[PDB]
Amino acid sequence: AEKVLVTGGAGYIGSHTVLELLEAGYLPVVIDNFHNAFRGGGSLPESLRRVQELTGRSVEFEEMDILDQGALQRLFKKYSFMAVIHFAGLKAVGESVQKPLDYYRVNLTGTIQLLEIMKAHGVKNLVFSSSATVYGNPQYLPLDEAHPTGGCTNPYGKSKFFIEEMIRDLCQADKTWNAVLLRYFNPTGAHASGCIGEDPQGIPNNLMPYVSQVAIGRREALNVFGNDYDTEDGTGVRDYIHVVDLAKGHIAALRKLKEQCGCRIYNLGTGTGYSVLQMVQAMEKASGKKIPYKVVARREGDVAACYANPSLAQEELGWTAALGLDRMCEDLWRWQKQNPSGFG
Ligand SMILES: NC(=O)c1ccc[n+]([C@@H]2O[C@H](COP(=O)([O-])OP(=O)(O)OC[C@H]3O[C@@H](n4cnc5c(N)ncnc54)[C@H](O)[C@@H]3O)[C@@H](O)[C@H]2O)c1
Ligand SMILES: Cc1cc(NC(=O)NCCC(=O)Nc2ccncc2)no1
Repeated sequence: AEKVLVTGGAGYIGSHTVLELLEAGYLPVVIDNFHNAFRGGGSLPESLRRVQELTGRSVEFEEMDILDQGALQRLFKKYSFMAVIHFAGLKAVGESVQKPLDYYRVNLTGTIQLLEIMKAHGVKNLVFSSSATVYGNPQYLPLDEAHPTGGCTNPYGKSKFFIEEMIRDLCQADKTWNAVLLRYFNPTGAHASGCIGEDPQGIPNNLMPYVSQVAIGRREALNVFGNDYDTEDGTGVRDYIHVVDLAKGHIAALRKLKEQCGCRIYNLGTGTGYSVLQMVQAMEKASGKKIPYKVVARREGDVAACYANPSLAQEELGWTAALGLDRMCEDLWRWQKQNPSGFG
């Protein structure tokens, strides 16, 4: 019985991916330090306790920090892993500008320690959950895997790019390593049960949490940062992927490892961007509520449009996103109605 290690598996994308692993016939072991996840009333995170109910299957779980070398060494002795899916990290773009050293420590030192322990136990199969912010500001659209990387505008994006480079160098040095790097933008929606979803976040990377709070009556109006961009309706165009489609993409990457693929890089996305006004309109339709907005000045450094081309993932992973904007909103709204303050 070889297992799949999911780091950061209590969090938003991780919990959905643990569910998809169980549905695809894998045996998951999760590690998390609860930096940004909710504890349940027993040993499991609440997200994972609910995953067990949804699937009828067990999730093994260890509370630990990826920065703890001794804890990681013990973990790889206790369990026999075939692969690792790596989500443990800090990910709030706005926070990374204020506290860059925390981002570099957790993301870079954590990942380096993970890679070293993997090597030491002969586990040379990795899915790395990257960010399409590694492309920097678009030079052409949609962004494909040939687009320049490294022009990054904030410490979070830099940390993701640096990790990618370290993995590419590892794979150059040892051709027996297989690693899939997945680049995407903004996860939204929730499992269709409504029982798991994104918990309330301190510093969101996208507008949908704010929109969801306006719709339930906890904020007055969405601030729209600029309506004079070179876009169809003047508001910013951004890339949103349903978290369930994203989680399935991570399973497709895991399967690709078995082909002895070496180092591969794929974008995940729907292939179409959505404006601020489109997102507002879709949530109004899903929720049946009015969502007031106020146009304010642009945020310094924002671009008109940014979205990814997912064509390579279709060709080489056999993967497409099936769930569109209306479904993202419907599934988000269901999670909010059933869990207005998240797991708490
Ligand atoms: N949410 C996004 O906007 C987005 C976009 C692109 C990529 N990502 C990537 O996805 C991953 C997770 O995203 P998410 O949105 O599910 O966030 P999340 O915060 O919900 O999940 C990350 C999990 O990692 C845990 N964690 C953090 N530091 C840890 C540490 N030192 N040791 C152990 N566990 C630790 C947190 O407690 C949390 O449960 C990260 O790799 C992130 O860079 C996120
Ligand atoms: C590309 C883009 C995004 C965007 N708007 C957005 O993300 N808004 C969410 C945050 C927000 O409204 N904050 C806020 C509101 C009121 N008082 C204080 C803070 N506009 O363009």
